[PDB]
Amino acid sequence: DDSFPIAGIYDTTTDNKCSIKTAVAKNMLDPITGQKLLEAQAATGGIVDLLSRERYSVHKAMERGLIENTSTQRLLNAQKAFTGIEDPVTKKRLSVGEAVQKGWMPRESVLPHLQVQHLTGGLIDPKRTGRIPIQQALLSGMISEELAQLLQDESSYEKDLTDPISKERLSYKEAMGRCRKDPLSGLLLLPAA
Repeated sequence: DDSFPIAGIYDTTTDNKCSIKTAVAKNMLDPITGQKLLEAQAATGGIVDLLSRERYSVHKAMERGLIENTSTQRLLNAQKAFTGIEDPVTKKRLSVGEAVQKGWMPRESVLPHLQVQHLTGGLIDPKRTGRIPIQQALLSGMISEELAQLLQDESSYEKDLTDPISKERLSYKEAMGRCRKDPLSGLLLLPAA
């Protein structure tokens, strides 16, 4: 819905929603999984505020207490997948898929973010609404053949998240599947105790 990422956590013990930040702090969600969920938010348009559905840049999120100080640095990297970057030579704005091809960023750093973009409707073209399908991205040279193939093969995505309920290792796609929608906000919440 609305091409949003996983937004927050569903506290199964109290039947209440809570933020990723609160869940990590209360030991309801493992810290690494929490950080990756926040990266996915940065990479798709901003950190989600559960109370309003608004989304915020990393800096604005920290100032509003939506994230911890210790997350800010790594979240800025993920945020580039949304904003794109400026080419140091040509000064043009590049998507991160183009940055990889131009040698400015390593493929390994960028793939997870393109994966989350794909799973929420398609690749992001910086400064534009409307997601780009993988095949269109490939034909335009926005991504390489290898990145396209990796993005297409959803069943093979890395299982680097831990389901707080089952303790199973899940991919981002599987994690999305475990989510409920919040009755108030409509946003995706991952259950945790």
